[PDB]
Amino acid sequence: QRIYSSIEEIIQQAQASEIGQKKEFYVYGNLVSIQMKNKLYYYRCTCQGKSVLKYHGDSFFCESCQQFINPQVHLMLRAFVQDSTGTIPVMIFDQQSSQLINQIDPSIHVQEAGQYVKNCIENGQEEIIRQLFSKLDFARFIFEIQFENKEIAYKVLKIEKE
Ligand SMILES: [Zn+2]
Repeated sequence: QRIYSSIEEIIQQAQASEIGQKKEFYVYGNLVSIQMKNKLYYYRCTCQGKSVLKYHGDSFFCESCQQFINPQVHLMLRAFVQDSTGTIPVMIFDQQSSQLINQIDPSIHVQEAGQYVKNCIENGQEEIIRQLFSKLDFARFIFEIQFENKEIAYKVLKIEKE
């Protein structure tokens, strides 16, 4: 059976941990404030590399597989997760970001969520995306969350709306 943990507890286990350490928890609560200040989307390679340089003339070079490639556009979101007991900043990556977008606008397939966001933002439709992110404000989910010493960074591994 699944055992949930309060944000309060997670934070204190985090404070009391060594550098390389990582732990996963199941959390219940809501999403607050998807952040629109930073770059929402990034170019990624099929080699699981985020390290992708954009060259002139529609070229992209992957630092990992060390070659020019044709990248995908992936969502990387930063938000706050909040239960009755606490609040934390988390990073949500493409599988889960895309899943959220798709869940508010099911016309947008997970596969294309990043591109959708990029095309809107870069062509004067940022508002349309702000709107989108707002409808998630205070929506409740069950998350699987992971922390790690580096600061303590928290990442969403999994999301389910219930
Ligand atoms: Zn690569």
